[PDB]
Amino acid sequence: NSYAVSVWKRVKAKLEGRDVDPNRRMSVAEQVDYVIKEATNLDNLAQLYEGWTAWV
Amino acid sequence: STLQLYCSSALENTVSNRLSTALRYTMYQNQLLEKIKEQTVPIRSHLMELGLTAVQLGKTTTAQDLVQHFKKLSTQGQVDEKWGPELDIEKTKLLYTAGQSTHAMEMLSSCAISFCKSVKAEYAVAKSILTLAKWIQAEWKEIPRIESESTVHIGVGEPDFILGQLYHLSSVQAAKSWAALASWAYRWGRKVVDNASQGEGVRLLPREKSEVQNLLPDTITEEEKERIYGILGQAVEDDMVDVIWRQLISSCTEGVIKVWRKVVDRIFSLYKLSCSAYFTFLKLNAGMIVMATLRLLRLLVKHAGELRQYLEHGLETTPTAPWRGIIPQLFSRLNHPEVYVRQSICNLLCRVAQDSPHLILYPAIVGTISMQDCYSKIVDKLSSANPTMVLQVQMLVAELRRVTVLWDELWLGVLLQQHMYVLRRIQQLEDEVKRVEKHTALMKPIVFALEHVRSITAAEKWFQDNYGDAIENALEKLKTPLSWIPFKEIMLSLQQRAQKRASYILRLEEISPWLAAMTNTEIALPGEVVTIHSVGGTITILPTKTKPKKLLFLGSSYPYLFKGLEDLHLDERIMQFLSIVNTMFATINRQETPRFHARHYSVTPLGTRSGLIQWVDGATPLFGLYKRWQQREAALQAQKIVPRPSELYYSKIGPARRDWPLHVMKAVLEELMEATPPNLLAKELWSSCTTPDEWWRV
Amino acid sequence: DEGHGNNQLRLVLLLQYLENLEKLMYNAYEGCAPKVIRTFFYTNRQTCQDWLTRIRLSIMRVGLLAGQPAVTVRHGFDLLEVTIMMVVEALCELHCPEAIQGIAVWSSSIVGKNLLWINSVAQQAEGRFEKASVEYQEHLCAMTGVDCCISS
Repeated sequence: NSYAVSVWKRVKAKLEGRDVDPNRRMSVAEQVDYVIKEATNLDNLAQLYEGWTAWV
Repeated sequence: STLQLYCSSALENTVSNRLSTALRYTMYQNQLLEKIKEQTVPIRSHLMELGLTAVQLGKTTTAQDLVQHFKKLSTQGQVDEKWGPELDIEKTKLLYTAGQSTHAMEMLSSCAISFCKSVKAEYAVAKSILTLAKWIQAEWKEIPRIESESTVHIGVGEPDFILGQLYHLSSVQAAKSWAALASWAYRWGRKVVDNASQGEGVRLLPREKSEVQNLLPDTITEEEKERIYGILGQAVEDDMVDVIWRQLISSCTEGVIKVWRKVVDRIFSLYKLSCSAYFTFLKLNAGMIVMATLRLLRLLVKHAGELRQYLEHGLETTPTAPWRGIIPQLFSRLNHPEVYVRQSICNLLCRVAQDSPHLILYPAIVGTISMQDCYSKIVDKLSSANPTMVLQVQMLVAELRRVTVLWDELWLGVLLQQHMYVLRRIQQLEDEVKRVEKHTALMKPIVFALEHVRSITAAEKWFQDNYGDAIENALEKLKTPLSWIPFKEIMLSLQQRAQKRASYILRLEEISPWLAAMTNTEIALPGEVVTIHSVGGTITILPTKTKPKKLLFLGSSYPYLFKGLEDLHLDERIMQFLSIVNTMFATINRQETPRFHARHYSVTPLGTRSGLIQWVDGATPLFGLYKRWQQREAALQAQKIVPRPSELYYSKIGPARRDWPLHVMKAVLEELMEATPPNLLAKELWSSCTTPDEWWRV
Repeated sequence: DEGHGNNQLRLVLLLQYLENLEKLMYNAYEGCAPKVIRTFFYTNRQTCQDWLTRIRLSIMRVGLLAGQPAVTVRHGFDLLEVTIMMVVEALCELHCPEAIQGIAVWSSSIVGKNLLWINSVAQQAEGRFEKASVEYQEHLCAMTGVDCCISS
């Protein structure tokens, strides 16, 4: 049952803003900007499966 | 917006009031106050409307223009006004206390807790804010009886007494003033119990009592006795752990007094959570509510013996009541390791089902199919009255389980797992023949599965045994006594039947004809918070993917779908989480023109590896429009699909394993984006708007 | 140009009495070849009183100070030659005392600042003089409006 806890802790860290760095309380704006950059970088958008169709 | 929503109304209101040559003096003041409490946030207009008005709200709104600029003077004014309304005016005292607690959330000056001793210390300091706070907290005696005299908060370590006293005094007299108190009390009792399990705790009066009890012999040993009692009460059959250590050193009469003292040292330690639960129940009775429900559930499951006298007494006796359509997690806690918890959960579920039973749509009928000791009592309790609506849903669940998967194709799917098993068996048989029951009895699991498929298959309900089972009795000709080449017979007798068409699916006249026969049924609410009138129209095999089954209901129109071999339970938890999130936005979903709302997905689990969810509301997929654009481009090129969606990537990735591009996929991505127009969905929503103004809102 | 193809978008977004996020988008979208948008949308974001002094500040140093006598700027925040955006700063005349307040100061400041330049025009002063709060001057000023008054 050590798996559900691994997801609960991840969710608590994402809400606590400790997703990227568990020692820095990233502000809401900083976390949003980081998530947008990571979700919009051509590098990350290129290593995705073909079914995802990141090009479209 | 002030102009010209209120500034244009107050403009003529002032004129209508200036001609005194009826009742145009109270509505004018209300308009001026509403213009003052904005916030956010014209300061000059707020001051002008305050001067104009200068409905007692006009005395509390002025305290907010100061908070916007002068925190100290604003808090002073708010605390001075809070002492004013000693008369029976409840709607203002609670609001003032709430507005002052938020401002008092600092933690910046550090004077409330720093002056905590000033409560009873011959106080003579320091600021008007502290004096007014003390004078208002001392008025609590003039009116959830008590929070903490000396030990509950500071005796064992807790937050500032100021916040607790304010949240408690804000109870006068009736709405949301209990949430701010209960949540705070519980959030701090959690840390108190944590530090207790890590540390310990004891009071002076009970420790002196214990010391004077075990006399004469010695109080030195009484020191360790009280320390161990506190440590145990903090860390917490648990009561027996106290006597375990008490009888170790002393080993001695007083056996009952020891526990009586241990049930008191751990009494004020859990009094925080007790008051939290009391305030939560009071707020539920008077009226986020889901947060309070989850908090109470976690407090009961974590520890129910202390204080059971509150939980067991307030939960069953008018909990909210009820909150069945808020927290369906009560079932997850029904299988608790301790007694006295499920006994109350069963009564709570019975009460929630007695009124608005549609909220619990298949709450236990599905659970009983696969905790059961309580699910059985919950079904009959929630199904005794009006058994028609419960028998109908039971037969519907039975038909849904029958239509799942069906396993008529699962036999071939499970037999196809012999890519190398049958080959290895044939190799071993050939080796044994070269040497010359081991090889014949090597596929015992496959034989067991082929026997189970027939044991479960028996008498288009007549077609499953005349079309799927038409050759099932012969498909095991060689597989039963024994290469094993006679294995594709059943694999194709059912696969070819489905492959004959694209949307291969039968109407309600299928294995579950009751649907087509159920021309009228009571309200069932198939995963919603009332239209299950008679029956849906038809079903489909969903040729898109594998393997749903869409089916309307034509309730008093509502499509759904099945999912065989899929645990639709985590999906239900995620949908509940999304609902809770959306409820968290309702406080801010007020223009808020683009209302914050995460689209839901009504999922109803019908057992392990199953589930009945609504297919979709009106929503066109994005891949649909992408394929439409690809088809349009292909047509324009031909007149000068495929695409395909997957082969299109490999078509432009060849001229670059896994592989390491690396450093090459970022180029194919650009080459694809440079071709696919980025306005496929933009123009889709643009043309799909009947007007240019509706386009903006969309 | 972009300067003219952005003030119209900002004014449109303001007309909706909402969508200040859409204007902050352009404020962060200025990478395509200004800071004026950061305050042009601040009327609905925070308030109309605020975002008014911000526009005045953004009008410098292309001109004079343009500040008014009483603005409470101390605590009021605890809550290139364009030739077009200058007049486009008339949004002040909507965030200015236009919302009930003393408007004469802003009109006088605009006149004094236009005395040093050209192509700067304010709004109708007759429509604003209805703030007399007295039927006498209210009627004396309303009789000059474009519409034809009545006689009871």
